[PDB]
Amino acid sequence: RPWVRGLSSRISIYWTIVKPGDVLVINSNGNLIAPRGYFKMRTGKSSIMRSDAPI
Amino acid sequence: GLFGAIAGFIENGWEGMIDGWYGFRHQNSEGTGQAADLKSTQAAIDQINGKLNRVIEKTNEKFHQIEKEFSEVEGRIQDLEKYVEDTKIDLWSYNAELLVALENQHTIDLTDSEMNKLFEKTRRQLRENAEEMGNGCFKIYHKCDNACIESIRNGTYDHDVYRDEALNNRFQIKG
Ligand SMILES: *[C@@H]1O[C@H](CO)[C@@H](O[C@@H]2O[C@H](CO)[C@@H](O[C@@H]3O[C@H](CO)[C@@H](O)[C@H](O)[C@@H]3O)[C@H](O)[C@H]2NC(C)=O)[C@H](O)[C@H]1NC(C)=O
Repeated sequence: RPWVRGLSSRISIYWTIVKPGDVLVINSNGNLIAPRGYFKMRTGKSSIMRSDAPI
Repeated sequence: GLFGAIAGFIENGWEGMIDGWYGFRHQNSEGTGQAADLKSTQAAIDQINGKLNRVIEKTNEKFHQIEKEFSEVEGRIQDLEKYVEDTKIDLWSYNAELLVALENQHTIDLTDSEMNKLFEKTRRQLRENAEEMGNGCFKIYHKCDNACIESIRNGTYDHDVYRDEALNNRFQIKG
């Protein structure tokens, strides 16, 4: 890959959610960039916006 | 002027009647004076502030939606995410650009109503007692004055009792 920040190689980010009462399974023989834990999943009423206006 | 009245046959503008939205002008012996009304002035404005409350300050609170501006050429989904949002704005606009057209035109035949429903009232509580001089203004046969005025200007008028000057100055005098 083109030279980026020195490095010419890179990583591919992926996601997986596990519903209560299910188990997660990771099985790699190389190149695994494993996770250190899970993020909490809320339902609420939030979003995100691209804006330069100041708060 | 769907009802006609305003800007119809009452083709004159009441300059600075500030004590309301309506009233009369008496030409009795006591000179003149443009008096202010209520059950018509509050009446119309009652409604205008009614259709309005409807319009103004109400619905719509939406949180997470689809994106609408785009940084790189994606195709298909892209196209679509646009065309969907575009179609929305587009519709919502025409709904708007007409909610006005309508509410607006009818806002009118609603004012030009209270008019053509007051002259049309005076011209009821009093029989041959007088007639709208030609058009616009009225014509009286009695020597009504400031006190006498609180008759029609209060619906307190007897076309029976206070009738004396009837046939007379009418079709009775020489001709
Ligand atoms: C495949 O080809 C590309 C380009 O032909 C190779 O990338 C180039 O790799 C060199 C180092 O191997 C990078 O050089 C450094 O560039 C910086 C930036 O100006 C400079 O400060 C350093 O002194 C040095 O010249 C170069 O930036 C990089 N170019 C790009 C755009 O990728 C790549 O390594 C080749 N891969 C293999 C295995 O041959």
